[PDB]
Amino acid sequence: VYRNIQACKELAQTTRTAYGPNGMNKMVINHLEKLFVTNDAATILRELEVQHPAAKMIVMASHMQEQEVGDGTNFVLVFAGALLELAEELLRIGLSVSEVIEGYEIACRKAHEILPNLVCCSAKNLRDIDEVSSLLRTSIMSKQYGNEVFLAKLIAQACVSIFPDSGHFNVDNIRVCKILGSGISSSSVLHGMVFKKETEGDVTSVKDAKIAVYSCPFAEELMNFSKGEENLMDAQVKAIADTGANVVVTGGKVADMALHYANKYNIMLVRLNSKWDLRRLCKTVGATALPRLTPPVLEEMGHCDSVYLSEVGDTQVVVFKHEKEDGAISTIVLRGSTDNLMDDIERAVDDGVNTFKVLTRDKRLVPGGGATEIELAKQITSYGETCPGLEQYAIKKFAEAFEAIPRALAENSGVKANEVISKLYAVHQEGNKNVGLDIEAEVPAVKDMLEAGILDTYLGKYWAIKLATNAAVTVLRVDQIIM
Amino acid sequence: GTDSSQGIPQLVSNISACQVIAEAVRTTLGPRGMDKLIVDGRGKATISNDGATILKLLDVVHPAAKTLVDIAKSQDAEVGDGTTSVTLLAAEFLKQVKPYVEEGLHPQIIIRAFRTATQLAVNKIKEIAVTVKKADKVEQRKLLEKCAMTALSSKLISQQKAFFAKMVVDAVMMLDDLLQLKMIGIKKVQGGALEDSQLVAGVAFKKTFSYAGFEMQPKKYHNPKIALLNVELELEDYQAIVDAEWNILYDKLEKIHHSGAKVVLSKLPIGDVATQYFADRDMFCAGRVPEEDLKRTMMACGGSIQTSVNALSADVLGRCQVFEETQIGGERYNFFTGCPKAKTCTFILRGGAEQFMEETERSLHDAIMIVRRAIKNDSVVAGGGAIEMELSKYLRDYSRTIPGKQQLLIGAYAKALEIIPRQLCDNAGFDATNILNKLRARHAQGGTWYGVDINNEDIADNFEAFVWEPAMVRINALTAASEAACLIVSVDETIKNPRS
Amino acid sequence: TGETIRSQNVMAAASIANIVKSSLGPVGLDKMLVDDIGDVTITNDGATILKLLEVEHPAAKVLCELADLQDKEVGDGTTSVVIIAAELLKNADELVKQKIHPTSVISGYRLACKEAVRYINENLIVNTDELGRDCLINAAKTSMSSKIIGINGDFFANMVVDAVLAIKYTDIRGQPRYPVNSVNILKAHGRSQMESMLISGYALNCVVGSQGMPKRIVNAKIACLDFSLQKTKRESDITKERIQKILATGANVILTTGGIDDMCLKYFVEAGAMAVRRVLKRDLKRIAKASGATILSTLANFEAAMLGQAEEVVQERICDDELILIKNTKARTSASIILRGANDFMCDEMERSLHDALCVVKRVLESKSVVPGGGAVEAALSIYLENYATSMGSREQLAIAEFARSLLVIPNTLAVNAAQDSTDLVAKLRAFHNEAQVNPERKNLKWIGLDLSNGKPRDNKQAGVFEPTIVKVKSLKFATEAAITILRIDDLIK
Amino acid sequence: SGRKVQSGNINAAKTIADIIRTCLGPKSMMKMLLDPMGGIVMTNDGNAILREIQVQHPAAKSMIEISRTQDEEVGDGTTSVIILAGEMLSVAEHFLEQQMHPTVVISAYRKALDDMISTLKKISIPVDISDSDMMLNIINSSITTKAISRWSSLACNIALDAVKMVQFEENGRKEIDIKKYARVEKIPGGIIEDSCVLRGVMINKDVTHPRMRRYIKNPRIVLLDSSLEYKKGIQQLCEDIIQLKPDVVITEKGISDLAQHYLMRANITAIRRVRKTDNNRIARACGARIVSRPEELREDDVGTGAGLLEIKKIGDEYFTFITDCKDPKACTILLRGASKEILSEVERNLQDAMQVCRNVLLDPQLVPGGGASEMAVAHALTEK
Ligand SMILES: Nc1ncnc2c1ncn2[C@@H]1O[C@H](COP(=O)(O)OP(=O)(O)O)[C@@H](O)[C@H]1O
Ligand SMILES: Nc1ncnc2c1ncn2[C@@H]1O[C@H](COP(=O)(O)OP(=O)(O)O)[C@@H](O)[C@H]1O
Ligand SMILES: Nc1ncnc2c1ncn2[C@@H]1O[C@H](COP(=O)(O)OP(=O)(O)O)[C@@H](O)[C@H]1O
Ligand SMILES: Nc1ncnc2c1ncn2[C@@H]1O[C@H](COP(=O)(O)OP(=O)(O)O)[C@@H](O)[C@H]1O
Repeated sequence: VYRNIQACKELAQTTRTAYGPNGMNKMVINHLEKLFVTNDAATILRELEVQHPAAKMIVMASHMQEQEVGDGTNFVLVFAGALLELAEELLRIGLSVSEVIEGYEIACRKAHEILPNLVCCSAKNLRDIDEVSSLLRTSIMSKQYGNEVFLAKLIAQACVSIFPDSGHFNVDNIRVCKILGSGISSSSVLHGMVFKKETEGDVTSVKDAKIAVYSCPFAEELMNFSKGEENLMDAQVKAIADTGANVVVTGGKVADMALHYANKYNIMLVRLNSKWDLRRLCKTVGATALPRLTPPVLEEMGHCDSVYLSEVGDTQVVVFKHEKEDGAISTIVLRGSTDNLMDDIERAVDDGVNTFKVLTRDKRLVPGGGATEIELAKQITSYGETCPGLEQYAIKKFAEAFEAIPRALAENSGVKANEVISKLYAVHQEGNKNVGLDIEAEVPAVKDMLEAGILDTYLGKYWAIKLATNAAVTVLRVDQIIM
Repeated sequence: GTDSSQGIPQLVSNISACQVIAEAVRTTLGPRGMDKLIVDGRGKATISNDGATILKLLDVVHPAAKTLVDIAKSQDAEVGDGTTSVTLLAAEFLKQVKPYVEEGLHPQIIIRAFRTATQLAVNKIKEIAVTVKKADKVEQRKLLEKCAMTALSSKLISQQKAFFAKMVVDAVMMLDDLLQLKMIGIKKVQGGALEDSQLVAGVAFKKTFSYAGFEMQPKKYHNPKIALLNVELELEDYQAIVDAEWNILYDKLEKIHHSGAKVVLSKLPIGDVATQYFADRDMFCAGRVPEEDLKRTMMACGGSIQTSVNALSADVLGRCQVFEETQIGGERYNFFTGCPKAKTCTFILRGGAEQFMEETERSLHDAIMIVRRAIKNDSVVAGGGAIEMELSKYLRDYSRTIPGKQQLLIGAYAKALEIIPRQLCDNAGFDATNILNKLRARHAQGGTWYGVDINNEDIADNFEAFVWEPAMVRINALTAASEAACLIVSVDETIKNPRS
Repeated sequence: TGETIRSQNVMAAASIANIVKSSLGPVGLDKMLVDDIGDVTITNDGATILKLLEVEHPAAKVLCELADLQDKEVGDGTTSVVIIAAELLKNADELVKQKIHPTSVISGYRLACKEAVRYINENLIVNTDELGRDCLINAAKTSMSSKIIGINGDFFANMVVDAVLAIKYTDIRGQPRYPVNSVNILKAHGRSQMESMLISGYALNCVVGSQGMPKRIVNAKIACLDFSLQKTKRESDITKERIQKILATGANVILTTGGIDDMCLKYFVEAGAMAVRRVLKRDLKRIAKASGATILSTLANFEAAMLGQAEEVVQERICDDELILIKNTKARTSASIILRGANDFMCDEMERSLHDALCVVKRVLESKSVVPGGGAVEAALSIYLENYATSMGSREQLAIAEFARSLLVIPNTLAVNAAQDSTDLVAKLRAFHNEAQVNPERKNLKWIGLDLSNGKPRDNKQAGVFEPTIVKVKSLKFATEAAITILRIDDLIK
Repeated sequence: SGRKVQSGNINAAKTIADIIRTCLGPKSMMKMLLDPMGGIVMTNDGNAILREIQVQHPAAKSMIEISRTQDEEVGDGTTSVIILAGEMLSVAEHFLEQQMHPTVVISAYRKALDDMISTLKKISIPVDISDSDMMLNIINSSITTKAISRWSSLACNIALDAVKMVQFEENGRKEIDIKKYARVEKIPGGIIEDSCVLRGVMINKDVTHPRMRRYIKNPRIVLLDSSLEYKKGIQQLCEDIIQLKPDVVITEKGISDLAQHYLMRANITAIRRVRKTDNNRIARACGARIVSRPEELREDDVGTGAGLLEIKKIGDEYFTFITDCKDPKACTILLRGASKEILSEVERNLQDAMQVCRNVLLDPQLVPGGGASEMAVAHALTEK
């Protein structure tokens, strides 16, 4: 069993450092030989060729946590790693695995009811852009750098507060579009799906339009052949331009003859269609892909509202806004020096918007920065003495497992871990729950988060603790398999 | 590998890789640095002096090397002046901070110290930069050319350099529309002298066997426009093919007057053996033309493009001012000057000695780059590793004030800033340490604008030596170098995913 | 494999330093020193380590020889001089790796030392005047700190500073030379240590010498003997004749060290003598030299005016006994300190603290020129020499700069051995001394030492950690000489 | 190396502690000794285990030496000392790998030691002194589980009488005790019940021909290291001895019959071929003095000792009885039996109980054994 615990320890260690706002970003090369630099732990786990079946269980637990809450994945990883370390030392003491399992389950049950007793909930509602953005600050603060958080929070919140209707939100509604070039400050909030285009024969004031989707991207005898090709192409463009079609998209490049025939129908020619854009268009307007030119029909055709060229961002873009709901889709324009940092910002925006979605169904906020972890550790380790028997060891180890989060959050910030843990635990008796770990000072000092506004969601913490405990338990109940 | 694991060992490996990549461009710093030979496989050895060219053609495979090369290339693309400086400075940062890494200095502390030091340096530069733009540079340009000939001072071209400087800046002033290096191109011609080198506001291309067919063209023609043809020009069914060939040959002459083009261009070979056949056509032709000439003609004169055999258009003979074809060094050269958008200036590299192409392309190109960069910006600082010394002194003085980890790191940053003048005086070939010591002394006590002199190998006041560099470009270079160093420092793992 | 015998020498010196590096400071870790016979030795001070370390390299031989001769010169500083020399050698090797000839480095080092001694001589401290007592008492308290007697340490410091300064024994050529053995311990049973009071004279806790001894004596003569006055079968029976003969010469208070006499009660009243057995040899020798007397075994024949004088002998209830208070002697040597409590067994740590406080106070009073400890001098010298090297302008800039940087190894090792973040402590010390130069009004911010207790920068002249100027100056001289000598021995190939 | 040497030292400590970790308690397991000849030894005592085994690490040698020095100072507990030292040095591994200095660990250990001392002195149950009841209770507690269970009825009262024979009244109330000054008389033969006690020094050496006034009603012993010769032509030393008029003068050289007559002329009894471990206890029990320098010779050269001398040849061997000594600090204890294989162990455990008694004079306290005290102090620290 120690082999499984060792494998899980290694996999937790490889992503332990990326935890917290000062996470050390790693270099990532995938099988098609790119070169990323990313601090997002879920991204690291994606490109890790994890083969050990024991660590696969923790990876699946992390995926479930992300699939349901969208944040705290690395918390699940590090918590499971600490739990397995302490379970391993308990086993080395001589305790049976069953007793450790029972103690862990009892401790998790205790923590789940202790947790809702230390909540300082949301202020009034998802509205009041400034306040709610202040709530959404910590996630983006941690996931990407701590500098441009003040602007990224406003950018990511102004877009999501657009449609707080009936208390229902969807992550896919808030889309992100890439526009390279200027710095991040030039980014803003826009409405409706956006990408590039080529031609300029576009009409701005458009009623419910008609989208054509192209799934497949584009001496007398020579003259007669040229005439035949020209007439066939003209027949095809007439056949695709029938039924009052107004906009056409294709995944290929432009042709002078093709754009000329499109413009002679007063139709713009849109090109540069990405491998991912067609499905998004089909789901957003209820359209379909047409393989060849010869089968166009009115029924197999989706509907947009407005199409025009926007010069925002020092470049020409197309807009497909005001869908059936007329406000459902809400994009975010991003500006950056290259595309490598574009992905980091989009992951930060996603890790903010999903926290907002979680907050929609739960207004409870919990003091982050290690405050809740140390509080839970103190509560559980105090409860441990009240429970005699063989489960006290496992309960105490569960408390020490909660102790690991501020430890990592400090040691990956250039601060002595033991010193800050001791100071935090000592202060936490009198300087109660709302105190946590300060990042700014190089000296191991502590700072209150209720004043500093460093908070994280209750539901995320609850689900992460539950899933991490379940993963540790289900990986402790395995004997071996031939490998 | 060798200890590519969590934390310290991988940072050490990355620092070593950055040192290796900087060593490949270490000695090319300075206007008269060393030179490198690179063979491109099949056997076309490449010889070049500029660092950015060397970096662009390297074979970097290491991730740290790649993530330094991309920063260097981005710096070059954003501003063309100063690429080997940022890589060298960043590698010096990494090498100076390396002996502090294995002692447990957490790399986040190094990142914070580097960022605050860079902010301090950028702030300090603004209090030293001096505006000189208005001081007789556009009108009464004597100061401009006085800064200009510095690229050719104390050389064999010392007597004649004033002529070239004044004349190229005359060309620059009348073409002040954000000039580019590609669209201001020079051409070399065999024979002649250096004093009589001249600049035609256009192109200068020699006519070869496959370049131009007909000679003695109507030079004094005031509407010559290029016609881009894309078909050949030169010359059971065993007789059908003969008939078809004769018909094609007869049809090739349908563009003589029906199309009405004085100059015709083609990408297919042209035969000068049939010059008299082309003499019947009695018009100029172009073939096997380079892409530079094509683009200069398009954005200068605006020649038409033809695809069909009888492609007729109204742009075949549009409005272009003058046509020029004058023999240069006993050989006729084609000059497509006189254009409505003639933002072109091709320089005749006249000279008997043929091996001077490297000399002229290293001298005049740098001179015009300095002129353009001085014109664009307003405020400059003393160069030759002078501003680096001032920044190092200021940072060293400020570091002693702050208590804590950042003190040693800012001191190491200031020490690392000294490598630019050291490398300059090393490439110049003189004893670096003596120059550095004299510079540090006289620069901490005496003045703030002393650098290295490449001629006499002694300290000098580069301010009155008219060695100007814009404050903005130096600030950007320093920021880019510091950010590249920080990006390297912040990385501690690589993930491979080799096959499956 | 190696490439330069210079490198081999510098690595040998570095290894020798690293052997003794961790023991620098009062909280240095111990070292085990085992020989071939299997015997073991425990040690803390670097002098003992180097005096018996089994070295093997000629460069190490030279370095240890210089350390030993420095020890024979002044004493403390062997570990510091070795560490500094090793740091200079490492930095000079790094310099010569950059194509700087070692002769320029040597000249730069010599200039740096010559300037450093001048800087020290202009920024030392001579506060050990007759008006400087707060510094001395604070030094005594700090040396008496980190103990359960710290609360009582204030009274002990007050009682010891005046005790040592009042007993200052002048010398032949006119310098204050306090003898450490003049101060004597005196155990006491009963009341705890929180009621101790200074006694200006020695009083052995023993049998009562006599009962007729007056409280104050106008004229007394110490007639010290060793034999016991007893009857047997200048006098064959040593009870009367020689006693009266010495009394005729002027002997008032006969210091009978031997056994008691059976008819000396009358002599103790008519003459006023005393009889105390098993007197400590050091105590009796000091009480004789406190009055200019010498020990006399017999009285066969010096007796006229050579015997010492006693001015007052208090006979009352002291220490729950009838003590003999032989005080107010001729020379400034007679004193004794009460050691309250129950015995000398449970007060061993506090009496050892008393001895070490006495040692530090006598070190401070001697060599009136003193400098702060805790690495303040090293940081101040580094700050000075960084400016000096730039002001030089020759080719010795780098040599002097590396000499300045190398001096910071002393506070660095002090901070490491104190279990603190060494870089932060040295940086804080360096920053405090920066303001001593840039700011012309913060002149009295120069002796910021290293407080090893809390591991934070601390004003040290107020604290009281002190070092003789001669020790630092001469240790710097020897470190420079050793570095130069090793750095010269380079042009070899092997 | 740095902390590598610390880890090596404590690893040697651990690997030497668990060697004897199993051989304590009333159910100690046996150990195997395999000398490089083929012999095999049964052993329960960890002290002999460490003594016979050979080690190469200086740390292990130092710990073995400290275990020994504890053995001959206080008696038992060597296995417990080794086990405890190994355990603390093993649990220091976790902190020494925290990159945290040994000095703070040392300070924490010292604080823990002080608190453990306090909580032991708090939890200790009192016992009475000079009372046979709980003295025999302690005999049942600790003096048992040894080879004495068959002979406890005699060991108990032997120790209980022996408690008042080695007292020094120097600085307080009978707080000083010395260990070798008890006159041990181990002789096989006869029944074990013949073992008894006597107040005085018991000397196994005697004069060859006791045809002289050996016993006097007030022995004033004088010690001398000089050798007695025929005469001056040394009777001069005897003549000088006559000056103070003693009755017994102890030497360390042989005496002849004519020398015997020359001595009895001065009426002084000398002894020969005696041991220093006998001469020192004779002087201690008699308060005599040794001096031969004529200048120092005074009335102090004679110190009165015993008050009754007797010689008995029990089983045709020359005993010497010196009873009613001036100082009852070196007095006779008698041992009888057949073989010295167990009586030595019973003796040593009895003086262990003697040390128990003297500490009871200092602190009449007992700590609950069987791990009770250990867990009590562990709880005290953990709650503290
Ligand atoms: N400014 C801050 N100071 C201290 N702790 C912070 C700060 N910002 C975020 N944190 C903590 O760092 C953690 C980051 O979680 P994160 O690594 O983003 O999880 P995931 O990557 O799975 O979304 C949060 O739980 C939060 O408590
Ligand atoms: N005449 C000169 N005198 C002193 N320094 C010079 C001179 N010309 C150029 N330099 C130095 O060369 C440096 C730039 O050279 P280099 O980096 O090789 O070219 P580039 O900047 O185009 O990459 C500048 O820092 C400048 O100080
Ligand atoms: N109270 C104190 N606080 C800080 N440092 C001290 C103190 N006492 C002594 N030191 C340090 O001890 C060092 C000298 O002792 P050391 O040279 O180790 O003695 P030795 O030469 O006998 O080995 C000095 O550098 C001084 O800084
Ligand atoms: N009958 C008993 N029941 C439980 N524990 C006992 C008993 N007898 C002795 N012990 C334990 O044995 C320990 C001491 O034995 P040990 O140290 O091996 O003997 P020694 O001190 O001679 O080496 C004590 O801690 C005591 O608690």
